[PDB]
Amino acid sequence: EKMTLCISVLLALTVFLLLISKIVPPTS
Repeated sequence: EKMTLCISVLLALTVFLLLISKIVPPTS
């Protein structure tokens, strides 16, 4: 992909946000 690295980064950012979010409330 011409932007495979970037999307992987926009998601690395979003996923990182998901986890930093999930950190407090896991089972929810």
